[PDB]
Amino acid sequence: MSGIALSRLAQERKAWRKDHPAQFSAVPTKNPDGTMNLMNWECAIPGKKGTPWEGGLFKLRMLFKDDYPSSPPKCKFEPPLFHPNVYPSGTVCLSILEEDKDWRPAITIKQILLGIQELLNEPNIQDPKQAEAYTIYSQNRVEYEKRVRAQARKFAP
Amino acid sequence: GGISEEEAAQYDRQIRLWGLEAQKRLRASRVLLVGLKGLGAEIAKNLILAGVKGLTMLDHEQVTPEDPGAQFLIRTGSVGRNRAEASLERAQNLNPMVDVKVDTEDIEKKPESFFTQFDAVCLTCCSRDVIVKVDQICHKNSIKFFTGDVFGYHGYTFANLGEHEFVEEKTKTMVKKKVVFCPVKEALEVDWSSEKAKAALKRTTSDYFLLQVLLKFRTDKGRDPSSDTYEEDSELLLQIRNDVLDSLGISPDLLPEDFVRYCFSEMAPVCAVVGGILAQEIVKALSQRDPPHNNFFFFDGMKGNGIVECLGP
Amino acid sequence: YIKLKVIGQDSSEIHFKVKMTTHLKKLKESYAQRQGVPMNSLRFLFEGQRIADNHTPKELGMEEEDVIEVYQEQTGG
Amino acid sequence: YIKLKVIGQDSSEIHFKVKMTTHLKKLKESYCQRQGVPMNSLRFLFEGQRIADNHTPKELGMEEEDVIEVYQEQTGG
Amino acid sequence: RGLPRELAEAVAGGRVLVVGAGGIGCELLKNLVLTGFSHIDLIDLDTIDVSNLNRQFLFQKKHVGRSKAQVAKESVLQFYPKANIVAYHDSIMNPDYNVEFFRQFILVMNALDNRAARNHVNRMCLAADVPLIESGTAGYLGQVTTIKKGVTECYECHPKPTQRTFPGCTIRNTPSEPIHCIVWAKYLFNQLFGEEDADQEVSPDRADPEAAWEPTEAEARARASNEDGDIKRISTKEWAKSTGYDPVKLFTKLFKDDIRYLLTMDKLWRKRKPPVPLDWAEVQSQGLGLKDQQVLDVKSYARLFSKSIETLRVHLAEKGDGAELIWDKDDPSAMDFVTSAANLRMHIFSMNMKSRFDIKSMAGNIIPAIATTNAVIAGLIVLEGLKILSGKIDQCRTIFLNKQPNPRKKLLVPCALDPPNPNCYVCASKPEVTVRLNVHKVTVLTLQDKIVKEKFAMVAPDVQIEDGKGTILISSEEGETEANNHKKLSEFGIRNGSRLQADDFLQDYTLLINILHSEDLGKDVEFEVVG
Ligand SMILES: Nc1ncnc2c1ncn2[C@@H]1O[C@H](COP(=O)(O)O)[C@@H](O)[C@H]1O
Ligand SMILES: [Zn+2]
Repeated sequence: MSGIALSRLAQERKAWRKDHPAQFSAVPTKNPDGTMNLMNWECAIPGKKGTPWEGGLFKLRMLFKDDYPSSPPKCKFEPPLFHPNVYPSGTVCLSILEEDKDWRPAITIKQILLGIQELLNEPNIQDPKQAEAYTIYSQNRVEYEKRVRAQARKFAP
Repeated sequence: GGISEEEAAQYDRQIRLWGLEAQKRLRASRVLLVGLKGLGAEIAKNLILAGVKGLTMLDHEQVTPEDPGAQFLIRTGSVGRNRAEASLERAQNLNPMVDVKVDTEDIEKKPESFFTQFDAVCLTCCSRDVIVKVDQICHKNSIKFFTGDVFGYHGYTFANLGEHEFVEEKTKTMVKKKVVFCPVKEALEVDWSSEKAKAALKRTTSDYFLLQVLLKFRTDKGRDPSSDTYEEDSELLLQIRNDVLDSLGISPDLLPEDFVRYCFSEMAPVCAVVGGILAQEIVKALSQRDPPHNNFFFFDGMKGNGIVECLGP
Repeated sequence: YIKLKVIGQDSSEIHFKVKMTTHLKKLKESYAQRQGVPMNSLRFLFEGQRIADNHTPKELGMEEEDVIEVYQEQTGG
Repeated sequence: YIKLKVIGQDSSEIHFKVKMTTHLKKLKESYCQRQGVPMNSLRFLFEGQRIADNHTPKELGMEEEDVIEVYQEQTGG
Repeated sequence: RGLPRELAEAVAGGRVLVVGAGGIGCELLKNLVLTGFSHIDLIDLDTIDVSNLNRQFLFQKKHVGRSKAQVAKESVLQFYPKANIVAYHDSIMNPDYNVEFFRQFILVMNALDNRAARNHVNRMCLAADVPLIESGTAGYLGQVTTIKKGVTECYECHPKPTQRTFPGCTIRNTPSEPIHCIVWAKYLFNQLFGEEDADQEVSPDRADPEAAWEPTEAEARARASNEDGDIKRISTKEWAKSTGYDPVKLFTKLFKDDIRYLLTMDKLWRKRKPPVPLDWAEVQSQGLGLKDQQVLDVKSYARLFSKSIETLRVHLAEKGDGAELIWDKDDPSAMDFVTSAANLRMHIFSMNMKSRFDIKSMAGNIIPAIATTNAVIAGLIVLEGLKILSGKIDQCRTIFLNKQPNPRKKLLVPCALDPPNPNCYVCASKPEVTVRLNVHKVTVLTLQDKIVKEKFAMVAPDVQIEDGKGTILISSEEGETEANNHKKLSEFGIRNGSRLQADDFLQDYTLLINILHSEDLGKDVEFEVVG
């Protein structure tokens, strides 16, 4: 693990604790010995006002590899949720954290977390990463909305 | 292809670089080597590891107490024994399916026909007249001629391919070219007083000039520099440097006086690097897979740079 | 202040006026104005370099009236 | 535009175009994108002078069709 | 000896470690031994492979199966027993190789192939202020680089990433390159034979036995048969283990059913060419170079797939309860598996077949290298090392190796050592102190309060141990670590020679702690900072 990644993650943790959006969570994971590893994190994203996902608090794990910040972190919701852009193994994909499109080493934890939040608020069709949620959201909107509400109550705080 | 599976597995790394066909041509190749300074040992080892089916080496000297305590091929305390026979065991142990040959006869007494059964000849620690003889024989026999040596932080190599053919990768899939080079008597004895050579000289490395000084000193003193006689031999190199460069028509100041303090040694690093590049040239020429560099390349160790140059084309 | 020279795939040129140190607002408002299409399924290439969502012209290294062209979306893969 | 040549460490020939005031940042990023290699893995050398990230054509002052060397500090040793 | 005595005695009296018994490592060690170096430390984790013999001249055919370090030592006793050689069959990331383990050496050079190990030794040497010589070899390419604390740039001044791992999201739905399907096969092997790493999970999880096609046509069933969550997403690894790794069932699941499941994404195939599903029954019943360099038929690849999965299931049965099987580039069963999977995927996405040779090439990321370039790189390394020990750091220069001479008619190019970047956070002159303490009795409470809060005026300490992986020992927010404040530092693995990084949220100044174990401190005190 590169020392640059460690120092950068420490700076990100300090910045996030100093300033972060309300009722958001982003902390390093409790190691089995009791410490926290800054290279692998637990995060939880609340819903947005008036949105179908409002009220839910969706847990998300993100993985930092040794190439950070040159490489983006790999995020994943635990447990996986019913959204078109998330692989039902839990991992999520967007241009914000993908190398070849937009991943900039200078970006911080807060903005990528906001990106995942707005991605959840913006289920897209042009880049499907899952089948069931994609087809339901494309064809039967009301069942998709009902399932989104069920998920929101499922991951309520 | 008659390449066996385990032989390919032992070569598996280099096939991914230069392909099966180059390795097959190496298996069809035989190489002649001369002289076993640290450079001869390293070049023999690298040729052995490269995959040439047969390597023949020649030398005329035994192992002497004045030699350094390590040559990485000959066994511990092999003093008095022939260097070729002291090294052959480890040389064969480096690769079992390649056969090697050891010759004690001097290449000076060696007949012309002896060079015919080799596709490449390598020379080390030998007089310039014998270099001329072997090089002209090699050119007459359409065989590729290589030579080089190491002296302190300074090292050189030379390569004459004659009429040569090779392929390359199309780096902006293989494509065929050819190249022609000249004998040593054309290259080494180039007239620097000629206007074009004089013009190219001002951006020409002095490594060739110090090589010529060393060569001359080897021919006239009959032995290589040795640390026990640093002072008198050093002054001899300085005066013969003046003699050769003013006779050749170039100012002796182009070779700074401190060049003696660097060349008057035999060291593992500078030996190993020049031997590695010589082996690269040899395997490129034998495989005809990569474009050979031009006839001359030189290394200044204290300056930490290597220069390829064209002399006497 | 900065004269924008954005042109879409349909060769539609739209003019805007933004400051020197605009960072994200430029592209965000250009997206929201010309969109006709979801934001994620679009990109602008600027001298052959794909921009980031915060790449300002001053730290990009462009100036007034520099031509900026969109590119076909890469969301399909 | 003012023309310059970049020849690779592996004798790969690539040919690029630039302004006097256009930062070489763009040039090196373009090269590593074309070659598909991480940026920090390439070293750019002019006649022995290391090309700095904060360098611009009116600083090193090359002529047109001049050569800029690149060497790639590869792992796998 | 032809070396200058002022330097010959220095290299014959000093101690130098070289890390990695590679071909570069073995050539480096031979060059050092011939140069006159007396005490040399060698460490390598790997064993001699059959393909390893192409470059490692110190390793013979008979030496396969042993540790690289042991065989390298034995080989160097074959021509120079006089040299003091220390061999370690271990990895550098092992914490016992602390700052003191590097401080003992006067010079150190790396001969690694993995970027992570290179970064780790970089950090360790900068901690021990021992000069480093960076190098790397690839085919006809090579370079050397001096790394000196506060004089030259460290290897982390310009952050260089590790090998390309690819996003995963692109390969898991729509591969478009042979590398894509190759890493897809690697991820699938990790998914159904390795650990439960959900990142490597690449095959979809669903009601696996069903041959899904447009579930919207059965919308009532999709919510009446099972609740929200898609029958709780039966795991692919669990499914394969329960089914006993049936070759036909696995083949149809990962080559017919999942392909149609992907084909449900009409929005994806409106631009990309849709793939095709292959069924085991029709493929089986449809009716020179190396052995690995020719592409085979899909039926032959399916047969190889079945044999490979049978062998891997047997190997898993050799393990207990389903223990993970680590992937390798030399294991015949796993490698046959990955080539079969990759070629089947290529035929799925209408792409050309790729022979086992190329899969071996780009699967393990095998970097080609010739003993020529390896030898020249080792020689450059030792030349630079003797320059460093001579004190001529100003004359030390970064040297690259070229396959073809440059237009400046140079083959070995010298470049001046760039001064270190002031803000890469690793070579900066960050303030450090060393504190001796009894690890087995002092606790986290004392560490946080007595040693940091009042001793160094830290109002919000969040001390962090830089073990090479990265974890914080305490947190500024007391709600995060107060449960383990009563534990000992030995309980958390802080041994002698360890080091911690401290920081504050209000003092905004960092301070580094170096750990020295000292039982002699007695009972009256548990710590002491060395002046
Ligand atoms: N972390 C490590 N610890 C010890 N040796 C290593 C480590 N990483 C790589 N190596 C060795 O470094 C050498 C690099 O590979 P190669 O040069 O291709 O043989 C091999 O001998 C590896 O076993
Ligand atoms: Zn640094």
